[PDB]
Amino acid sequence: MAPVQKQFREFHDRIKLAQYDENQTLRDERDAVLTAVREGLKKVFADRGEAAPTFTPFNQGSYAMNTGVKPLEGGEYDIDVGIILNIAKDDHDPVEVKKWIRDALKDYGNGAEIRRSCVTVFKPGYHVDLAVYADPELSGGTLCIAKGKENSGDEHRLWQISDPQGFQDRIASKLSGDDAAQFRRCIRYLKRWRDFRFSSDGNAAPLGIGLTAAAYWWFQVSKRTDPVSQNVTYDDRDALEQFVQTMLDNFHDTWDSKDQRSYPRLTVELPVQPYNDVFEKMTGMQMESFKSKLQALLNALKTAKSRLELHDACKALADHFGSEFPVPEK
Ligand SMILES: Nc1ccn([C@@H]2O[C@H](COP(=O)(O)OP(=O)(O)OP(=O)(O)O)[C@@H](O)[C@H]2O)c(=O)n1
Ligand SMILES: [Mn+2]
Ligand SMILES: [Mn+2]
Repeated sequence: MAPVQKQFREFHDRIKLAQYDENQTLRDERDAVLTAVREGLKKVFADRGEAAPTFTPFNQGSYAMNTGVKPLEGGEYDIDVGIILNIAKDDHDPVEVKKWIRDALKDYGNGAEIRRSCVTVFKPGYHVDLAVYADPELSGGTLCIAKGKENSGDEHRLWQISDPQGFQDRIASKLSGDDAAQFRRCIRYLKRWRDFRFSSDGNAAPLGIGLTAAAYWWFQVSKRTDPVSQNVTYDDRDALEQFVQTMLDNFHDTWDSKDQRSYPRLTVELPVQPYNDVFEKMTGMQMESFKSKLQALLNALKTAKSRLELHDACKALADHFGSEFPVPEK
């Protein structure tokens, strides 16, 4: 066994959250919101003189991709779902259409908010992010998401080409079997690191989709095949070291004319439509802090290879992964 592998696998077992297909609670919470939308849409379309448009829901996000983590105490579950409205995008304003969904959910939980890229509804200990799409078959064969806020300019409210099922396929398909299992474990490790070390400043935290897209570009398996048994062992500490170092290598000093200084920026393009940099909203100063903390994590991963005393190696890692990283007693 690779150094600290037992402790990484135990850490994974503590942080992992069962995916939608294995998680009745999440399916029930998802479905309760989809039912509230269907009921709520009846009221909204009561004064329009026609039936509410129908929609086709689909699972999105980490709970669809088997990369979900449990929140830390006081954190929330992030239930991501897509709804494809039986509407032509050319007939409707994208913020108009998100208002249907917001109004439908007005009285559900702690209420609902139009965000740039979804309508979010709040419950105790979880939120549900509904991504709202027009029907491809009515919208020129394209799947487009409703972008813009109520307080957005005409240029910022748009139906944007989006490929959530292609992204989910690219994550599922990069690797297979226990190689793909290591890939998903390493995405989860970085999400717990994110939640433990980016808790001061929420909006500074690297988005889950960005960490996932970074792993899609740059993750490499680390494993060994025993020359006698051909038994395979994985080295999650090494896989994370190489991945973290590769991320650090892709930061680029980027001049900002407004501030008259450079900030180190990591660009991570989605590998499907709309091919945007998913880290674009992070400020330069937040990027600088992200790089510094990633470098500190790299240095701890290297320390965990050298310590020899298992307690010391694991303590170095728990300083970046938090209190659920197992630290054996010396
Ligand atoms: N090609 C695209 C474009 C956008 N998204 C959006 O990305 C959302 C998920 O983003 P986020 O919640 O940050 O990522 P997760 O992988 O769910 O990470 P976490 O576990 O941290 O929530 C999805 O619901 C979807 O709307 C996507 O999945 N695929
Ligand atoms: Mn999510
Ligand atoms: Mn979300």
